[PDB]
Amino acid sequence: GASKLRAVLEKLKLSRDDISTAAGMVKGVVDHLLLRLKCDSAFRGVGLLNTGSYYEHVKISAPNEFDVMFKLEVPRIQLEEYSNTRAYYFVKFKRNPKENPLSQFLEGEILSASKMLSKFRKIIKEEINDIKDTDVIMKRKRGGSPAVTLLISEKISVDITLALESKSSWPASTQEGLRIQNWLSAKVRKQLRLKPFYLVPKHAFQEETWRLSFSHIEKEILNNHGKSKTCCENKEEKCCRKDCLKLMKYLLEQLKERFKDKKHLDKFSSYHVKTAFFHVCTQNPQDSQWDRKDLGLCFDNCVTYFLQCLRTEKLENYFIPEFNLFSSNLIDKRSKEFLTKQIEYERNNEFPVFDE
Ligand SMILES: O=C(O)Cc1csc(Nc2ccc(F)cc2)n1
Ligand SMILES: O=C(O)Cc1csc(Nc2ccc(F)cc2)n1
Ligand SMILES: [Zn+2]
Repeated sequence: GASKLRAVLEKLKLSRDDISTAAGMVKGVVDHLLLRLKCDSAFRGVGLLNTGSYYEHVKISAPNEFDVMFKLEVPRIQLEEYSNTRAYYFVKFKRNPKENPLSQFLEGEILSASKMLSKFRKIIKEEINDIKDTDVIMKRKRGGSPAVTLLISEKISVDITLALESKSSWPASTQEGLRIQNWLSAKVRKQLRLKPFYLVPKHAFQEETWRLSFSHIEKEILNNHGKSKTCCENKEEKCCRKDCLKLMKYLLEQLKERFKDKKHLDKFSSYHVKTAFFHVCTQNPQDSQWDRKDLGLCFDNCVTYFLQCLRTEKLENYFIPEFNLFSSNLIDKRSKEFLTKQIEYERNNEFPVFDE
């Protein structure tokens, strides 16, 4: 029963001190990079974005892998959507009132992600080989985001993403997103959409496009997650929302590990499970629908909705509802069918993947 789930959560806590030590290694190298980056013309306004739920600027994505986002204030943003994709954009600047720090990165009117990315890499790689006395090595993956993957003395991998910050109103494609009004309130949705949004270098084939990112809002709604403002602040108001997301992420990690002989699940990520989880929070807005005592039922709610998304081949980005993370363009039909069969078996047999 749910004792099996509570036992899984207890076992995960046993790794708590290890990944808090590794993150202490990440925080030291990232801070070292930020000081170098700020000395550069284009990057003087570079900073650490708040994306982690346990360490302020260091996000845990999976065992021993960390995500970090470097934000750069960029005024006078002008967005042009790339070919109805809803999430990808060309970046232009509001017509010249003197020249911007990023002038070096233009191609005609468009801000070149590859130009900007190349200088980001160079400055960081300088601080990998200028201080070759430290155990860090740098891999470069395909997509522009993550831009740089540092390996710290091996076993500790950290992805570093550059993110443009825009303080402008969110783009039209987000107008019907962030459907939190019945859960976190209209007042909160208004406040959240007054915050900046972010753009990361990413291509859709390849162009000089940027993709929207809302990692800071995601962190804020996960940490301040109750209909009650005092959810999880006292013994009378303990919900299981965070634990359900933890278990869903762990479920997917464990299945991918077991299906490593063929790797049919490599296109699925913790972002898919987190997005599905936010939809289930919208579906079940009351804290009484997440009572600690109901961990088993609540996890079943989360899994059942994830299964529905797989079977219908539809998982809307929580901020951009017309952006389908499960479209056949992104994940082929056979992979979604394959994951459906495995999750369906696990749900129908009380999750034996969690057995000891
Ligand atoms: O048996 C209980 O304690 C109550 C209950 C109701 S539904 C449910 N689901 C459930 C899901 C996964 C699991 F590994 C174990 C249980 N648990
Ligand atoms: O969101 C992340 O940082 C990681 C991740 C994994 S899959 C994915 N797709 C995605 C697509 C459009 C979008 F606007 C936001 C996200 N993003
Ligand atoms: Zn809570």
